[PDB]
Amino acid sequence: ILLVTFLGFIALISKTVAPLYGEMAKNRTDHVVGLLNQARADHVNAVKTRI
Amino acid sequence: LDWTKIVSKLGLSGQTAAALTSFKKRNDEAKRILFELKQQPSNVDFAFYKSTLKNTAIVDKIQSDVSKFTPSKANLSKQLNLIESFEAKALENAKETESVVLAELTDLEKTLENIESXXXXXXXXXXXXXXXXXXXXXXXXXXXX
Repeated sequence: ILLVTFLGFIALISKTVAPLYGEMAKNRTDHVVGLLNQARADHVNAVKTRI
Repeated sequence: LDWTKIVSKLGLSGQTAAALTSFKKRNDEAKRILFELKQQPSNVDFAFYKSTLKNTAIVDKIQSDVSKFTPSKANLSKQLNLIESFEAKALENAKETESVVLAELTDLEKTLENIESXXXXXXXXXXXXXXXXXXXXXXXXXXXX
């Protein structure tokens, strides 16, 4: 059972690596998209206030 | 010569609506009074008035005094109340923009070049510019309120 457990866990770790990287796009990578949208909106508000 | 730029000369407050409407009504009525009236003195037809009057030397004496000089409702430029107020208002509005409006343009140009650019060293300078940009956005809503 030791050899069968190592082969089964290797296939589950490969599928979980793509799931963990995909789920991080809505939290880790989403923070960069949210900060870029907030900086673009703040730049338009600062340009309108200066004008 | 600006209805397009003269009505939008005020800021966010609506307190200047009464002052702008009174100045535009007085300026329009000033040009209409000089154009409707004659741009000359008077006719004074003395050739047909001295020979038709019953009293002798009646129309001749009144025509010489009316063609000389008389009084009129005029004033001088001594009471320059609006002339002195134009120089004082420009010191708090036009001259005040050299340190308030000009400072916002210099801070916006430095914050845009630091946030778009070397790596960790430029991130530290962009962090301080981000705090100033966020504070300027909150102050912009308070300036219009």
